Amino acid sequence: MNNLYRDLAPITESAWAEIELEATRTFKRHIAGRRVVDVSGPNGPTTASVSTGHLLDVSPPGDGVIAHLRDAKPLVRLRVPFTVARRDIDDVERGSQDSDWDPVKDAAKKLAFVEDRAIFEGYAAASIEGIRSSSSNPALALPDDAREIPDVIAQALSELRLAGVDGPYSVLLSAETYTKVSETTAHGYPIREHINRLVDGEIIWAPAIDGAFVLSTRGGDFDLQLGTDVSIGYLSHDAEVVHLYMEETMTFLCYTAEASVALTP
Amino acid sequence: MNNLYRDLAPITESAWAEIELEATRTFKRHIAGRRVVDVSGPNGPTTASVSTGHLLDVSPPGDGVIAHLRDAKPLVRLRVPFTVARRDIDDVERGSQDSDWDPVKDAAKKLAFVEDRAIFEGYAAASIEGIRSSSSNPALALPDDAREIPDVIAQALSELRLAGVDGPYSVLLSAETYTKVSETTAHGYPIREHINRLVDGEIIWAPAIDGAFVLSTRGGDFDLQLGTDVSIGYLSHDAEVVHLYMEETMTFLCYTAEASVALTP
Amino acid sequence: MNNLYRDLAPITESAWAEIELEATRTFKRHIAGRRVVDVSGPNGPTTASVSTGHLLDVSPPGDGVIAHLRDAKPLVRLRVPFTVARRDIDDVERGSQDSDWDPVKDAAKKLAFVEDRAIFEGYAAASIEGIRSSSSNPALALPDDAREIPDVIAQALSELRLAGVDGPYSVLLSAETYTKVSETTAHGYPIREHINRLVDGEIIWAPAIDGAFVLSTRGGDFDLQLGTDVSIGYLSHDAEVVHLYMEETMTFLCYTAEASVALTP
Repeated sequence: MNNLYRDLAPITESAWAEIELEATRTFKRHIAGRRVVDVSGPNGPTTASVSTGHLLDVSPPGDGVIAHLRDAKPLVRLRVPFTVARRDIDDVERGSQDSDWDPVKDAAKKLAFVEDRAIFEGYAAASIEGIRSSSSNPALALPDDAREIPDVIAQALSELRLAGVDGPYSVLLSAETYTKVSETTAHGYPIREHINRLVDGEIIWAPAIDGAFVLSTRGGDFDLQLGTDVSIGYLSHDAEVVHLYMEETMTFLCYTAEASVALTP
Repeated sequence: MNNLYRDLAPITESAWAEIELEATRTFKRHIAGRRVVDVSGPNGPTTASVSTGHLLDVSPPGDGVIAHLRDAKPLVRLRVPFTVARRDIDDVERGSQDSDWDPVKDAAKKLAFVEDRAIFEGYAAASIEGIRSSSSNPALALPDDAREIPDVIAQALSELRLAGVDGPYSVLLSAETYTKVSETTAHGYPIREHINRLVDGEIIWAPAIDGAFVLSTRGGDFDLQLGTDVSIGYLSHDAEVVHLYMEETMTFLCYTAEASVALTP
Repeated sequence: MNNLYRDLAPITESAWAEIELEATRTFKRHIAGRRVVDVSGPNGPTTASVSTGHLLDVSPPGDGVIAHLRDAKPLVRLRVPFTVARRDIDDVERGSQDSDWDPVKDAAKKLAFVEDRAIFEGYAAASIEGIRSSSSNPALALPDDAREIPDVIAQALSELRLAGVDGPYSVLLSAETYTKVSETTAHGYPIREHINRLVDGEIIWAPAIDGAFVLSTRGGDFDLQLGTDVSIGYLSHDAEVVHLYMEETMTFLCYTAEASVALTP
């Protein structure tokens, strides 16, 4: 067995397939960075860092020797534990289709929100400078009224033009911002369609971020480095409950500082 | 061309072959750790760290998330610059066999001394805990008189026996210690032969270390991790001088704390 | 699964291979009886006794009936439990090479010491008369000074000669005795080499015994009877710790009383 001690869990083959179905569906729904950034695939469990290629000065070990330390970005393992009732597990082989997997969906949404808030807003303890702090383009303010929002998106696309970046321009919208531009209409159309008629890329529902992000998907600018992808592992169980977790080992690197514009809420 | 800009050097093909011959011969003469430790081969120029497999605690990015940072040992690049007269370079194609390569030999000896002092005595700025500080066995004192030296080697082999480590036992001797046991005789034999009749391994001339080291060569205890091996690169040149360097990118990891005994001078 | 409930342990395939590697290496280092005695191989888990071939008198079940009870030596199961941290188990699949297996090494050393103290010093509760009490040759005293030790080994070999036993003579040395004859020298050689030049067999490091043993390895004199060999089994686990054990089911029989000389410390 591997570090996910899944053979030790009192979960059947069918109940495992239903848990991982709810996990993959909820994670894919709530993730937004993986649709725009480059994803360096799962390198394995023995991957601990990403080489940045840079040299760091260190004090020399002796005289006449020049010493440089190789810079690397360490990967962070993000674990979201969740609790699953054993009665819902046992009901699956009896043919139930309404087994309670809301804690699986809450943990998949939490792991998706943590990964996207690390890519876009930064995780400083894991040395992840997000897209917002790496952005050399000036930050726009999202207006309060939704009609003025496609204006400020057009100002965000003028800054990508002034920076010299081509590629399909995609827009990442926060949840409270996406609701604002979907529930408000103009000329028989929601405001979100007005932003669709400004960019050649996709309008992304990004429920973890704050504000908005306009960025380029030409490639080579933003790198999500996965050591291991999203896995479900087992912790412990009593008679009523199996304790599980959602894991992910990742780091995020921004290479191009001018390929994005961040917008404040 | 690569980062060793050797095509830009005013050094001929024959003079390059004579420089690298003096570099490899002097480095192999003065290195001692590579004869006892395990050498993980040159992984390439893009290798910046070695995964230790451990997890480090970090502050969580949010609530209900457990975050762990992957531990890694960064590699250190050690560069020893050296100066070669251009007249010695030009003499090689004229058929000279006494071209002055003493600065090549001084730089190869300096890079060998830095690597061995990192493996055995530690390089703290590059987070290299050496064999001496990693050793859980108690440190012996080397006596002043050379006749009492094979006694204290036998006490160092009693501690490897008490630790439960098998394998051929090799002895690493410092330069001022190796001279002491070679220039002194007993019963028609040098003291170094008395230490040969105590261990099943090799007596190693280790001119960079202090004191002595008795350790096991069973394997899996000491790991020298090379990113790139010993290379000669070019820096600059005037009319009289080519400026070169000896490079090495390495780190050293000690896995087994009880597989060695350090002896103080 | 078998009585070693190893599928129930939260130990990965790689961490199991590292535990059993440390167990076999430490056990082979610290065992000494198996190198000199005859080892009747693992007969299986259903083996409970060894037939001695003798008859015991019992009271008859009736008149005109002679009853004899078949003598047998019962096998003893020796279990050494040990505790392994789960963080060291999880680090193995992340590629760690310094996982803490000192409790595996302490339990392997304890099981090796118990088996050798049963073979040589006897385990009376399991009806194992050891080699020392089975020896019909008179017991020598090991001297305090190490120079007089190869003299008393030569007196121990005169008693094997007086008993009529041939075969390679091997010497088993206690740990505090082996240290005494290795750390002391004579004529440019340790005292242990002086004992090598007295016997045609091997000098055995026997860290479990007291004193010394000189015996014959002609075969057919000393029988270690294994029901099952050294196995690692699983007991229980919490979140931090897996509880394991080292097991062995054995008995030891001495057939020839005159094929050994015991020496007191």
